[PDB]
Amino acid sequence: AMKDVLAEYASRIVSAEEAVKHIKNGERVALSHAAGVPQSCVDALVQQADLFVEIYHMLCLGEGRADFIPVFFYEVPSMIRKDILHIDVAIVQLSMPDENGYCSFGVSCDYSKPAAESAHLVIGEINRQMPYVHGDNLIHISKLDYIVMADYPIYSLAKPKIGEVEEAIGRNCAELIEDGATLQLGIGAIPDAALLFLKDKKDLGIHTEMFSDGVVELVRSGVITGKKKTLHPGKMVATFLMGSEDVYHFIDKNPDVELYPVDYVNDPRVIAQNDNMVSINSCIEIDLMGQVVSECIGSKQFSGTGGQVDYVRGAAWSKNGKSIMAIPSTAKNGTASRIVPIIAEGAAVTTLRNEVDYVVTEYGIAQLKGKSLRQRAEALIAIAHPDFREELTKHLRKRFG
Amino acid sequence: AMKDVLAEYASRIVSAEEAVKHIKNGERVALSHAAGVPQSCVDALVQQADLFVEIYHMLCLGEGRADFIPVFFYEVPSMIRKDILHIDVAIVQLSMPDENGYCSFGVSCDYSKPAAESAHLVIGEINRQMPYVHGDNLIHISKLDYIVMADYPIYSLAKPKIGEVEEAIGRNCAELIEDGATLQLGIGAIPDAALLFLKDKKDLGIHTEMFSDGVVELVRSGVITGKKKTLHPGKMVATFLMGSEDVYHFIDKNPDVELYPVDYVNDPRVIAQNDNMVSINSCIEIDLMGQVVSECIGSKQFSGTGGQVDYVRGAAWSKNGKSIMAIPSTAKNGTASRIVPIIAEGAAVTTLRNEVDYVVTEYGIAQLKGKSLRQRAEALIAIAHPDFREELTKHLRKRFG
Ligand SMILES: [Cl-]
Ligand SMILES: [Cl-]
Ligand SMILES: [Cl-]
Ligand SMILES: [Cl-]
Repeated sequence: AMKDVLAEYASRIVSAEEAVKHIKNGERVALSHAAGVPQSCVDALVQQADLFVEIYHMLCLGEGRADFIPVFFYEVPSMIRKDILHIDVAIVQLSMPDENGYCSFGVSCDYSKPAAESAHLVIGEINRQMPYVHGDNLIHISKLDYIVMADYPIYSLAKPKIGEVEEAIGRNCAELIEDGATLQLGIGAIPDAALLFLKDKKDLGIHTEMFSDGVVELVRSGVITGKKKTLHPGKMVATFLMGSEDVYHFIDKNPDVELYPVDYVNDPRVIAQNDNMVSINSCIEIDLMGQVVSECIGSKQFSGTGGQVDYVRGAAWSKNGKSIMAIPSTAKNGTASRIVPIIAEGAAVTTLRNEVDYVVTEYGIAQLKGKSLRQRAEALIAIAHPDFREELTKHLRKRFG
Repeated sequence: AMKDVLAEYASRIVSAEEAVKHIKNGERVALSHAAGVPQSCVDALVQQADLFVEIYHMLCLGEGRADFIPVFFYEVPSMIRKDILHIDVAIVQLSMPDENGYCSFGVSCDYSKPAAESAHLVIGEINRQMPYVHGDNLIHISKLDYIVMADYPIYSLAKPKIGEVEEAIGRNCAELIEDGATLQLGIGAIPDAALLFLKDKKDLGIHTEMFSDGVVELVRSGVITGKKKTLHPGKMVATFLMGSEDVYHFIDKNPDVELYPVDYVNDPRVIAQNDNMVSINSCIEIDLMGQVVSECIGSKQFSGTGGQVDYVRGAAWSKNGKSIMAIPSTAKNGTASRIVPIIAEGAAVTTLRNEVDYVVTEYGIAQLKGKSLRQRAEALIAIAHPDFREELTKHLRKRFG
């Protein structure tokens, strides 16, 4: 008779409902990030919602405030370890244990692993369909106070339609990426469009907050080799992953994919050790001085980690590093400009005017570093939508004659 | 007959008027920073102003915009070396050459030295009264295209009156400084008041953008020894200096004082190598989320380097590091609050809400790191002036109920 691989752990295996029962009112509960959200325990949570608690997450709910905690993404794990951001309960989704009793955090390492390593109570949701992902991404099963068994497809993303605006942006981004570059970029039409114009590039590498289908396609086609990387050569390094079922199969037990916790991956000093960084991110608006506002609302994005500034700062120390803010020139169905004379009332600046590098729209490329305020205004106006250039120019004139 | 110590260089020695004559229209001219501004050449410049040119400086003229170039202070030298910020002419004030033909940049190393090492044309203003200051702060006299001799007291500062608001702030700052701390702080009533409450501290060290009379007083009294520093032990490290004639005598040929260029001193990665950093800076306003606006206008300050964020970021990586934004709770003769519901229209954020640490007023201390937006608002309100708390609270309520 074959081995019952769950046998030894039977004592701690409980239903989702039984597990979440041990959360207490007023506690902060951290969940595995993004695609690795523990679906069975979350369902049990809403079921007992009546009785209950603060959920700590980094998602844009209603895309893609009182309790929001501004923090740099790379700083979250130390803040957790120092009890500055206290987590009473970590509900993490995990892969099946290996022979040594280690489970992988699969597609969600990020702060999810640090949370599990620090929380007073740890619930591990072991999903047969959570892939086993390499890197510093394991936890021994003995650390789990409760184990909830599951079998369900993790959250996936379909790739969005690329329009001609996104195509134009992508093509401009590709222009800035030379052979051997190490990339950080996200998901959505813009980054996908950028990757589509990289098929002629050679030996690109990945050191990124996350990647998805578009990156894997360039691995399979031989463009992204990691072969010229100066840190973790030959490896795709990330802190979390999300994409199609195909991405999740490609990464499963794939030693060329390594996840590490966010305090490693997103640390500007670690990012900087990768030569030729090109970081690509989007934002909601940028003012004529170069201040960048990037928030969940308006983003049309599932993950709101605020991790982009980590990469702007890391790229700035990378040998021949570049960061790009790649955005549609307009918003709200073309009725609003993302290049604004003044940021919106009460908006939170997320990347400082003193650190912004390249800005890219469908109308072209601006490099702001080293430009005066006049020069910056003029440079951004030329890549703004034509319908907004007149009003932007008059603010320019009011300010600088 | 004794040696004419100028003799060998006679060929390049010219009047101030003759020297500046070789600047050409449309050129960018960099001047030694702050107290080391080359006074003779500047006078000659205004005299020929008729014929003439962009002066690159980091001063707040009319305290203590089109051509302003937003940049992190520590990044300026590389931007100069990469011709991203091109300097056609460097007019630097220097000490008399030593026996080896090396002049010191005296009290202005900062970007002044990097400018002199990169500019197409270099005018050295050798002042008998510019002190010889140690550190990476020399240039061989053969690099000077013209030499202008001078003998005049460099710009000095009188220490300002400390009021009870400043005293209260200083006392709160001192509370946050433990024995063995390495300090960065500026000039003005607030930092002076802070230093006045540090007389009972032991083995403090200095790694600072600049220092002045207040720091030297604590050296002379045995509090600031540098003895517990983990970088440059026993030394006061800075990038520029300004104070009374007394400070300038104390530093002259004093090997315990070392200046280095700003790309060394202000680099967050170098700052971070000093354990127990305490960085103290002021700003114009801070909003209820923690965004910090610090500009020249309203600052009542001579130097507008924007260097403070370098130290917020460096302190964040220092072992047990702290940064403090120390400000009067009010402005404009008590008619305005520096703790605001929303930053001023068009204001430039200089330190991100995600990185602010401590905020200190005459009404107390707030630590914002790890606090939610609600918690941050409440924490800042409690240290706002009582006359503004009601209106701040109603914005709090409109936002978070
Ligand atoms: Cl830590
Ligand atoms: Cl121009
Ligand atoms: Cl350099
Ligand atoms: Cl509270």
